[PDB]
Amino acid sequence: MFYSLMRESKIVIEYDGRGYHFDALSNYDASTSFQEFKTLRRTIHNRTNYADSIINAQDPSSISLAINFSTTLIESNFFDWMGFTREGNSLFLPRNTPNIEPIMFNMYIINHNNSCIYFENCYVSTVDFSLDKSIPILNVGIESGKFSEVSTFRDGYTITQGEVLPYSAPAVYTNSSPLPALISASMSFQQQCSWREDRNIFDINKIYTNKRAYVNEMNASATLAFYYVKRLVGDKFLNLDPETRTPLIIKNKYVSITFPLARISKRLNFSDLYQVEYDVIPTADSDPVEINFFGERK
Amino acid sequence: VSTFRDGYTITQGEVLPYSAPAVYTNSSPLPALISASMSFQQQCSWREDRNIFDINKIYTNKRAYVNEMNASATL
Amino acid sequence: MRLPDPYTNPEYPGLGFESVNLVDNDPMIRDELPNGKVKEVKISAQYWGINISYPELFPDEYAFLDSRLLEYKRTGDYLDVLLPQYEAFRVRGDTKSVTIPAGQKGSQIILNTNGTLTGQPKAGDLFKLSTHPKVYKITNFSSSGNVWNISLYPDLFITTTGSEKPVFNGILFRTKLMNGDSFGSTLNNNGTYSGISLSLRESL
Amino acid sequence: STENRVIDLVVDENVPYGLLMQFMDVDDSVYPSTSKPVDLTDFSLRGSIKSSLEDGAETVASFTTAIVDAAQGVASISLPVSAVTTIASKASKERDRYNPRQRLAGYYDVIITRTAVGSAASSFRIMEGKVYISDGVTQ
Amino acid sequence: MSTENRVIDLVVDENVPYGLLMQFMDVDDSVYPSTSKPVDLTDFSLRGSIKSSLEDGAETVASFTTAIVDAAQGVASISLPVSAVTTIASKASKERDRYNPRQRLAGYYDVIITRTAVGSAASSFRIMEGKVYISDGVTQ
Amino acid sequence: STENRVIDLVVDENVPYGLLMQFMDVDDSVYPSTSKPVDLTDFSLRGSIKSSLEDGAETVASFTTAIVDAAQGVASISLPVSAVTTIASKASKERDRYNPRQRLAGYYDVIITRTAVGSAASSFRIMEGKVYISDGVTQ
Amino acid sequence: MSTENRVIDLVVDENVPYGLLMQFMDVDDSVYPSTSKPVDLTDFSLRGSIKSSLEDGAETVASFTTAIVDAAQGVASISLPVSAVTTIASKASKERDRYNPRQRLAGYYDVIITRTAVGSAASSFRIMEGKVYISDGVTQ
Amino acid sequence: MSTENRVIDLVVDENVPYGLLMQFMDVDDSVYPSTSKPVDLTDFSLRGSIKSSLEDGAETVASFTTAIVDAAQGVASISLPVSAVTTIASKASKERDRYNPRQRLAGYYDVIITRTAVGSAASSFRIMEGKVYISDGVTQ
Repeated sequence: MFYSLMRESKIVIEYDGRGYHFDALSNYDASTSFQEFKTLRRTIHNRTNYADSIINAQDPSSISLAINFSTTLIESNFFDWMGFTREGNSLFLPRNTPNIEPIMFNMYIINHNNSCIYFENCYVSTVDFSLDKSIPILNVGIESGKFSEVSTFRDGYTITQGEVLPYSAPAVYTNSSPLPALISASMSFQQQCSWREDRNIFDINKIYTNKRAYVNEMNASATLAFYYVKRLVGDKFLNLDPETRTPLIIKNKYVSITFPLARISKRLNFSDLYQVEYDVIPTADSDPVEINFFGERK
Repeated sequence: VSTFRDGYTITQGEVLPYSAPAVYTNSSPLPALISASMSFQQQCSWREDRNIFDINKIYTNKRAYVNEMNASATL
Repeated sequence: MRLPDPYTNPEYPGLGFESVNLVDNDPMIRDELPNGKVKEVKISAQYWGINISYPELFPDEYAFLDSRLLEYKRTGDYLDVLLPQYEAFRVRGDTKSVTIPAGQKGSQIILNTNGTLTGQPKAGDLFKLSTHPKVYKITNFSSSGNVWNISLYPDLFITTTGSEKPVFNGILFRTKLMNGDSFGSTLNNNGTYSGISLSLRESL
Repeated sequence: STENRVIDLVVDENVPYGLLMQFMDVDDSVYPSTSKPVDLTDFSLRGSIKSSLEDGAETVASFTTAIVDAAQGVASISLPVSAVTTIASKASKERDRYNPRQRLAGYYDVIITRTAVGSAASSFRIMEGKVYISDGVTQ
Repeated sequence: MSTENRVIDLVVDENVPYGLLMQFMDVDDSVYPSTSKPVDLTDFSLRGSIKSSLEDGAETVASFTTAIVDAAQGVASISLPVSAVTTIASKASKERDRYNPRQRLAGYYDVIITRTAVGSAASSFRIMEGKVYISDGVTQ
Repeated sequence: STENRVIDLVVDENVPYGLLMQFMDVDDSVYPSTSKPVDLTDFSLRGSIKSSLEDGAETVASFTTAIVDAAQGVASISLPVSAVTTIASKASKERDRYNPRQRLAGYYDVIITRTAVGSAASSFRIMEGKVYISDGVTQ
Repeated sequence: MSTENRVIDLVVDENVPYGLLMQFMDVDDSVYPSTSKPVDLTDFSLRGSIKSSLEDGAETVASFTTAIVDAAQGVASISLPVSAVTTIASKASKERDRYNPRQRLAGYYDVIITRTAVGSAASSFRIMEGKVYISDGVTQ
Repeated sequence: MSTENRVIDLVVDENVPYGLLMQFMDVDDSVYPSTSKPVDLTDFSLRGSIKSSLEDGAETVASFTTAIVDAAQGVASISLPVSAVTTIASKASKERDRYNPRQRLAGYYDVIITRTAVGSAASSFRIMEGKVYISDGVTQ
């Protein structure tokens, strides 16, 4: 019979009636499960041994995708779907969350012989990538409400990811002054939604699937790792004091995350070679956080 | 203890040869088995009855009651 | 009438006591004398109180249970219950040929089995007379051949008339509900009635 | 639930065989599933035991259908001890893995049928599987 | 917004007539809840064929007999007689599969519902598709 | 028969063997422990022991069957001491390294039968398995 | 529990007359817990023996001198004298138990009870079996 | 149901008399709690011997002197004089053990309590067993 290989698969995200086949996929992980109500009615009459278990709900699925950067920048739609406002090829973090509910979309995981798993009512809840000395890759995390098995599906023949972008060394700046001795710049963006369970007595003897959710908060964060370097005795630029507001940018040849004003906290580790670690979050009144997506030649 | 009980006669014989497992529904085989794990439990609980008459003495649990029995399997 | 339970209706295993509280209720005129002596006078009648707690009840089981309870509330009769922990059939035989000599009042009782019963009722078991619906509790036992001497915790409510027959098995408490005035049942989204409990109370 | 038509029959050597089918109609709309039995009118069962599924396979034996107690739905399928001997004669010499007494004798299936109860020949297969002969010792 | 399931795989039983009936229902999502009315099958005909392969030039194993049961309730039945089942059984692939020797692949099938009239547009519609399998039987 | 209910009999050497059954049908749907002893009137069980599980095997012994209590449901399967001695003589000598008392003698089955006027053959197999001999020294 | 129930081991102590006290009792558990009555052992004779090996040709190293101390109450006693113990110790294997060096293997044993009586119920049962071990001593 | 502890290892002190006393107590478990009454040691004698090895033909190092202290309280004392302690010390193994050069293995010992009379059965009973060690002393 037909076995199902992960390497022989195709992941298509269905949004607005168009299929976004996300090629250049390094690895994805997903699971499906059901919720049970298992009670044991041991009584003084009969100290029974057999439980009363009924399947009544579908446990929400947690799908994680690892997607390489591409020249056609389809992967920026994950920021677009997660709530960021768009102007050109740059994504803004809005001052306030636009809507109460996230942007919902369906997703297919295609396989050979018309086999498919249909995740519905999905939303992008996490996107983080590490700019480092290895090839950058953004791990997106989406949560589903209802999963199903379907025969025919949506396959993104045209909308697809192009060639992976060549590696380019990261560099973090303050205005235009470079920060020396970078190790690993990791950026994190989240849409911490929550499922609104509305399982009621009208759903008795039926399988319940989560359908609606609301956004608790959105945020942009970055953890920067440096080597503890000082150029002067009693230096003022490079030290361990906190910085309430400072313009920061984690720049690459193909992407640049901008914090117009940042709150930096420093942490020193007395390891083999001393390392300082930053904790960059935008300030209260900071302008929207920028995320530029340069395909080629900026 | 110094002397004990040693089961000269009541003993386990030779180990049974390996044989591949198979799970059925009525008589229809279920294809592509990997690992069938069975679990059985008697989830008893100790009834601690340490009282003031056991002061200056070492107490040892003696009695217990069965909370539940069950049979389970993960395929 | 009979309170439904897995013995009468085995098709409903959800019925059946998750926990039963058999309380002793003997009102007494207790007085604490200034000299340290405590004097208590028994005047009001004693009555067993039964607190029954039910496990998760499915809709059909609760439908049967509350149908029976509402029939109770309608026809107004008494509601008999059978505690299962006291259902250890420790006395075989038929008790019709057992005579209890008349003119007996108080805790002690003398009954002649005439060589019919097999099995000894140990202390702590229940006891009930055929005519009166009161339920006693054996506290001590002593037999000399066929004659049995039984001591009961509550004094015999009625003096034996020479025809009352012992009932060592299938003893039912003639109780009345005490939660009737405000008795609500909650239905969960899981589909079960949770926290169903009864506060019964023996009448007479 | 789903489908469980596939069940294997283990018939005994030197002993006549008889199976008792309590036909039933369970419906799970109400939580205590309805125990309504089907009513056996204008019903006939046919079953043959044929070695292998390939076309032209020789007919090892044929089941003998009995319809009794039509009101409550039960029915019986059986075959005489002579049929048992004929089955055991043609059974393969290779024995089953789980039981060293059974030997594969062939395949089978019984087919219910309505004959013009509403001017329709509504015949469908009831069950199926493999027939296993269990070697006896008494005779 | 959800997906359809046009691909359906049928399993027939050898020596037994096969009967499948389809109901077409009109649907809508509005302020009032989902209103469903059966589609009136007038001038609606079906036609289905089975071949052993998708590629052009495939041998036609058999063809399905089409009928309309109830126009008012929008029910159409697509089935084949027992002789057609035997014909398909003869032409099926001889390759068996372990864990269930009964099933064998018979080929691919399609169903088109069409409405042909002078005033009606020449419109066809492939309602389903998939593969046809056979559950080999020993009786008969 | 009962393929899942195979039980191996153990017969002691130098000791007459005795095994008793109880045919007692149950129906616990009304209430648990509702069991009625089956009437065994005009029932006659019989069995045999053979060295190998195939045709042409040499018979080892035949159980001396009986019906201890008619209408009470207590049947008995047994054989005298001389038959046990014959079994011990015929039994194999491949003694186990950790069960040096048990040797395999053969395979056994017994069939219950109805011989009622106004009825037909009702043979049915109720026991199945192997006969193990336990060695003895006290004679 | 085919044979696991009626098997126990005996360790006769060297230079001491070995006597084992048995108490038959008819325990009823299926009908109701905690109900037991003695077996009326009148006409219930006992006999046992010991042999070095289980082969057909084996040496009768000893034999228990069984006796029914109480006809009722189901009390019996199997015992062997000092000479039999000495014979067993002399005719025992020289290989010592590692977990208890004083014990060495002597042989196998069985016990049969024969309830011969006027009633035609002359049944026999093997109520005991196992291995016989000798525990060495120095007090002589 | 619990186990006994017949195996007891004794440690004597060189140049010092060794005295061990045993009390035999009747016990029972009944409705009333454990009732213990001392066993009356009448016609009860003890006898113990020590050899350097378990195997037959072992050299007898010494023998214990036996006495009964109180029959009513069921107390019997088993001991040896200082000269016997010296005799055993001379015959002990010369192999020392580090972390405690004092102790040396002397041999194995057994104790049998017996009751011999015309009306009494010829019954012996090995009450204990084990090994005898010596704590070498320098004084005397």
